[PDB]
Amino acid sequence: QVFNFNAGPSALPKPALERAQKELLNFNDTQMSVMELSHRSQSYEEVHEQAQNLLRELLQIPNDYQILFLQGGASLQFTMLPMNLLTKGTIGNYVLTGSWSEKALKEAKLLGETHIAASTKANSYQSIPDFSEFQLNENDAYLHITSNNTIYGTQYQNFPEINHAPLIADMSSDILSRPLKVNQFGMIYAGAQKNLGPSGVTVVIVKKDLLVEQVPTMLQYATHIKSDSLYNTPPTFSIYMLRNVLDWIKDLGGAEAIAKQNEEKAKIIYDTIDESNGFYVGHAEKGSRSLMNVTFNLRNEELNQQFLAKAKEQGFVGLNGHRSVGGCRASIYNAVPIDACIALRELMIQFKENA
Amino acid sequence: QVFNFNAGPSALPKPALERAQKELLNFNDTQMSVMELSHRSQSYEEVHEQAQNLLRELLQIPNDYQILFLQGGASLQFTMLPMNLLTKGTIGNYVLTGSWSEKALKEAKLLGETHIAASTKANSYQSIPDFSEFQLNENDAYLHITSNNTIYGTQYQNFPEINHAPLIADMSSDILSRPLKVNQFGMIYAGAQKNLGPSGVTVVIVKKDLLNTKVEQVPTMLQYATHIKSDSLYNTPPTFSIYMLRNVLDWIKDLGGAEAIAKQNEEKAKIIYDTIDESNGFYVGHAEKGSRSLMNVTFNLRNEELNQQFLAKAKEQGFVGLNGHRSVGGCRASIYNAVPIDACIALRELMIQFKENA
Ligand SMILES: *Cc1c(COP(=O)(O)O)cnc(C)c1O
Ligand SMILES: *Cc1c(COP(=O)(O)O)cnc(C)c1O
Ligand SMILES: [Cl-]
Ligand SMILES: [Cl-]
Ligand SMILES: [Cl-]
Ligand SMILES: [Cl-]
Ligand SMILES: [Mg+2]
Ligand SMILES: [Mg+2]
Ligand SMILES: [Mg+2]
Ligand SMILES: [Mg+2]
Ligand SMILES: [Mg+2]
Repeated sequence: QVFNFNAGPSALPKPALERAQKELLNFNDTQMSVMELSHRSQSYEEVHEQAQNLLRELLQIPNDYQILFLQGGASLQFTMLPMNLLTKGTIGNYVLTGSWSEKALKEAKLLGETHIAASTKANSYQSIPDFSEFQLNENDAYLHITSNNTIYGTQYQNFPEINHAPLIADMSSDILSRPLKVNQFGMIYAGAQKNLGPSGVTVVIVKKDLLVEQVPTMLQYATHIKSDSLYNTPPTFSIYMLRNVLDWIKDLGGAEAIAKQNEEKAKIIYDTIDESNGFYVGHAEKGSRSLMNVTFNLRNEELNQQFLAKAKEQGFVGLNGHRSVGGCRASIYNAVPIDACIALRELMIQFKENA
Repeated sequence: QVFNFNAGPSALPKPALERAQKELLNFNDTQMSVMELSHRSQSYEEVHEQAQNLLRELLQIPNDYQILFLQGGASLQFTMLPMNLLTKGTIGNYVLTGSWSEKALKEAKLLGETHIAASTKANSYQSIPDFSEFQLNENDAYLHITSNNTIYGTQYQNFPEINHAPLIADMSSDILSRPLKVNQFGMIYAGAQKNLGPSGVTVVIVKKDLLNTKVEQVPTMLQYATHIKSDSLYNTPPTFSIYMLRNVLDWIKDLGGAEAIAKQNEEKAKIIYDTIDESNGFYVGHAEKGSRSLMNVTFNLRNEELNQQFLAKAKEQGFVGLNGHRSVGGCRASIYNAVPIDACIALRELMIQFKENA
């Protein structure tokens, strides 16, 4: 028995992997792997387009947005965004809700004026700040948020109505885990390796008209928009796998259906914490609790380590919290099945009963 | 019948793919795919390290060089190289031997002073210029070359001895197709998808002391130092692509390494160039003979109607990828390491029959 709670890269749907295995040597009767196709072939172009189409359908992405498939991870987006939009006399305004927010802010500071609209850093990122607290500037280039704060286990329940500058979100750890109103954003980005696919491709959803002389060709959004993410060779297998994952989400009923599964998964772990009479304590304020990364600790470090060691012995993978914060983190992205969360509960109850 | 002459991504050695298929769901007894593992797991770390160690052994990479695995393609390297080394007061000096050379130069121009050391552009890139032609500057930041000019079908036979600045090479389409004296270079880069397997990873072989220092003003992800210090694990790497690279490198080693693959590549290139040369001008190769690539064989028939008819027949007969690059037309047989010799035999037979029946 293995239970895959890895935080990134992460569990993928079994049907998507089984499909990939079956046709790894002979894709679509071509007698070649999808990995052996030219990216300028109709065979590959169909897959590329179908990944975009499924994202568009599943997230209900309006026609005035384009869907980009880029290399470099979300971390490259931390610099590519200000490189394109943080122009002279404008401000890259950030809401800090965890360490990933901080890493994005850091890259903008190298390129122009920045600002902190709001922050829960002083309280160790236990919550999402009230939107009424945001400090906005007329010359903001954008307002950047982190929808799901992967290390801290907090998540935006809803998104602010921002009209003075585009809203930009790092959705790496919760994209397509629930329906979204894409019209609230100027740009959304996410490495694929938590909810959408394997590592090596980054999805960027951008309002077309939003997006640069002096910027290197590969680092302009415009390059990729105009070329439909085929300016240079894309990560063809990663985009194929993304397509397979998106087919799986569609087959189960789409974003509302996966949201219901993810809410049940999270409920199992949070009820276990809440009913534990303080033996397990979550990091996040209840009102900010993530459905994607559940962070918690036991009453002392010795017990934390004992629990994590027992989990590892019993086949659980990935539960150690991020190094920077310690404790435990159960990552329960889309393809983590409910039975793994049940198994984690049962382990948690047995461990407490035998403590 | 399928014959895969795709130019990028391209044929993989079947055992690398069969290995990946077999263990796609349960890698190293973990009951997870390599695609589902942490990059900090022992199972992945072993793959990441073995890929480096296989490249090191196969190319005889000295210990003062590091192997980086980066995202972004060779195209991102066209900007990352000048961003890190083209400093104020210095020149990015380029040898133009094809379109990919031009694309690299274009990115440097956005960032600093550039120069053209030598060029065969005026003659449509039929050859590699003689090294005696190279115009060097005392303030060169580097001299950049393209070892195999993938669109034009020409290739360096050997490499210049440069002492005034580091020699940098885009080796995307011929890396590890033959032995290489890595110590001639300050940096070598290659998208993996021509001769080393997967798209989505770029191999960068760097002389550590040339590039391990922070570069003021350059974004974290775009500094070589970031990736050198973190062993290409600064952010999440393209784990499946690096895994597949490992599998391809295991295959190259198994077949006898760089020396053995060179022998194989020379043989299968000769099959196609002999067909051209014995065709009494029915097929005309683009490259001058002294510069002919072992990796991309470029040619035309006597007019565009015949080119179209040949390519249409090829496709009907199961050949994939023979259309020349859009920018130049004609035909291009890409014959990277993993293209089997019997595909080259089949192409010869197609070419002879088409000639005879024309
Ligand atoms: C996973 C993660 C990242 C880092 O992504 P890379 O692809 O490794 O650069 C960035 N932001 C958030 C919120 C993450 O969860
Ligand atoms: C394939 C190729 C490139 C482009 O590589 P990408 O990974 O698509 O950016 C650059 N240089 C040469 C010589 C090539 O053959
Ligand atoms: Cl975080
Ligand atoms: Cl994280
Ligand atoms: Cl070229
Ligand atoms: Cl090419
Ligand atoms: Mg918290
Ligand atoms: Mg379906
Ligand atoms: Mg209850
Ligand atoms: Mg071996
Ligand atoms: Mg055969």
